[PDB]
Amino acid sequence: FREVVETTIIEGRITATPKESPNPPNPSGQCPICRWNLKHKYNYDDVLLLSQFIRPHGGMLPRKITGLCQEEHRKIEECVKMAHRAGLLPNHRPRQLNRYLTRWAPGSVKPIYKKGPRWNRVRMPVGSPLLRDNVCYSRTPWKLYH
Amino acid sequence: SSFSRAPQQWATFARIWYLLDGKMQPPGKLAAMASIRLQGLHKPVYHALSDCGDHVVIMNTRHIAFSGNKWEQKVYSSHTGYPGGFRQVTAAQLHLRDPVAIVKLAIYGMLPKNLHRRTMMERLHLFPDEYIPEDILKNLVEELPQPRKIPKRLDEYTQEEIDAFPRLWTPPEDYRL
Amino acid sequence: GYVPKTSLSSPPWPEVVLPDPVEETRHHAEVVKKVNEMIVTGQYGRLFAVVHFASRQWKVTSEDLILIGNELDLACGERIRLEKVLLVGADNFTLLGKPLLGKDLVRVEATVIEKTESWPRIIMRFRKRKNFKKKRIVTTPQTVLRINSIEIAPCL
Amino acid sequence: MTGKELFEMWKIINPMGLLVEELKKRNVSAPESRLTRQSGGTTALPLYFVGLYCDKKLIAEGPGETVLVAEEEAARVALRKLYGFTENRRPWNY
Amino acid sequence: TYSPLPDDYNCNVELALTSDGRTIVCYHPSVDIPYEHTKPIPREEGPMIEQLSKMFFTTKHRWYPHGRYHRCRKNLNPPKDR
RNA sequence: CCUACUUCACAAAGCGCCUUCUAAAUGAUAUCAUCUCAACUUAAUACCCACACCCAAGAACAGGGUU
Ligand SMILES: [Zn+2]
Repeated sequence: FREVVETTIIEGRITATPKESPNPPNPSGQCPICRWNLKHKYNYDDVLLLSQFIRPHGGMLPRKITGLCQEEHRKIEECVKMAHRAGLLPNHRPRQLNRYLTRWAPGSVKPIYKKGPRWNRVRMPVGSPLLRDNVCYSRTPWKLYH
Repeated sequence: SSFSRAPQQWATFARIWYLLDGKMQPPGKLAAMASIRLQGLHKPVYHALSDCGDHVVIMNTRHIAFSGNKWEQKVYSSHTGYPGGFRQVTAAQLHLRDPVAIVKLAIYGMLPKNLHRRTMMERLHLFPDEYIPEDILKNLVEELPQPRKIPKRLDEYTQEEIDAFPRLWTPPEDYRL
Repeated sequence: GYVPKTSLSSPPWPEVVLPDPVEETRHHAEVVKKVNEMIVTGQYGRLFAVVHFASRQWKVTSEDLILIGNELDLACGERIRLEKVLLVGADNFTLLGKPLLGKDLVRVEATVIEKTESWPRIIMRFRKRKNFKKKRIVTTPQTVLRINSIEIAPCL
Repeated sequence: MTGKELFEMWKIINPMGLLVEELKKRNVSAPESRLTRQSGGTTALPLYFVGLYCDKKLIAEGPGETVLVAEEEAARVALRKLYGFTENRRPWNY
Repeated sequence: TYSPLPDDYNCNVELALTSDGRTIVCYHPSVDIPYEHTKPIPREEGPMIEQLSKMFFTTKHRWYPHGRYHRCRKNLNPPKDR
């Protein structure tokens, strides 16, 4: 990566470029997810995968730089949102209720004062439906609404 | 076997204090374990009339963890019987009032809706912190495993755990971050 | 076909590796030989059999009582060998059949003590507004068996 | 005597002393009573299992509402085990 | 090294088939508590009902009495067994 | 609540008096921007609590006082 060193002087210094591991097990895949057999096999828990696509101040990287699938870019974008809120990315700050699997922004959701009748009940969203097609090792699928 | 009648009978129906750490746990998934041990449904000697419930000590119930936006959406509604006395309060506000009441209401809803329910609630001991009284610490027998596996964060991965995971993609040599 | 270790890479259950059938059939031969030595040298104490007498399974030791809901058409005092024993346990071993045990292995005896009737047992039907009210009183026959002995034999 | 325990028939006081004397007759050391399991120690309904070890191998262990009760009862379990009069003994052959 | 359950706490379970494959022999002697796993032996109506409630961890209701109709329905010579 | 006034007069009253406490910045997806169902940062006390006779206590019971 390159940095913008300044003090009045402003210069740009290419510093310490990484590289991807030499042997993708699925070469001639397209996305770096697709190349490494990870099309449905990651969640918000595993932050070693999420952290590689994140700006050091917590934001996402654009799809052109990462070269992701469109699908997997929305999935990682969502999982990174769901992992900032569970406090799994503490060092991606710019400078207390425990959550996990939060689809919406916590300061934006009106409380359910009238949960409906049994045939029209307002449910609470848990997790994201972008992560439907993950490998469920249970028989029941993910309940996305509690 | 080969006990006398009275100490065998004492041994079988004796009740056991369980500890249950509720840090980073969901309250309903604590409430299920707690409810089973409060009714005595984890004993093969169980019967409804035989009164064989246990004690459940749940600690760290300030440190519960709702899944999804249940902190901001889930509503606890009560009514003082007076007119205009209907009080709906979200899970966050009620957790700032009393850091026991979410786990307490969860368990209290799980238990069978009968008259044994409040004797069962007087067997459950909720504490919001690491601090448990000494008279209760001298009763505990087994600590139950937490039902949710707390996912570790990026600070808590060791170096070899980070190194074992591959870098997936080559960044461009000139990109700013 | 490598997947890096994520949450959902592997299944969450730990893999078990079942032992190979050569050393496992040899190991079974060792165990059956041990238990057969316990049956030969009389190491066991008292037994309990699960016996499929009549239509149901009775868990049974020696010196006890079973109340059966039909007349067996035997005289009081007659001894009986209960076939269809399907579990036999001691303190340190059990033996369970697929689904029944060998007749040469286990022998369960039982005498008939008494042949009673049940207490009178009401059968009432009633539908409202229809004048529908029947009443019957039924007593089923019953016999009591006293399990005398569970003898076990070294035939493994 | 079917369904009756030994010390429902042969009543004794002080089973611990009796167990001590019997273990002297087999030329075994005096047993250490040694608290194996417990629950509800600070309540009106405790449960104890006192064990009785001889050269750090237990011979019997019994429950009780107090520690003394459980120790006496473990002494009784050991005495049933020395005399063959256990709950699991071979039944009477008639 | 396979164990179908952690043979640690109740009995050491050792399953077997016979050569005919007709009976399953289970062998299961008891697991004694180790000596190392042991500790040495250590050496008015309102307030009375609250005191009993708090003592036996029950509610207050079973300490109030009951009337004669319920005291006389009770079977004082109930059937015993075993 | 009764000092006055008024109905009245060992007192009760009112017409009389007293008291009444979502919005910013920053900022990614989408290198600009962008309020962000993106992340980060920022904006209940009071009250109450131990015979008999008279009573400002009172339907009875209860309560207060009886030095
Ligand atoms: Zn792809």
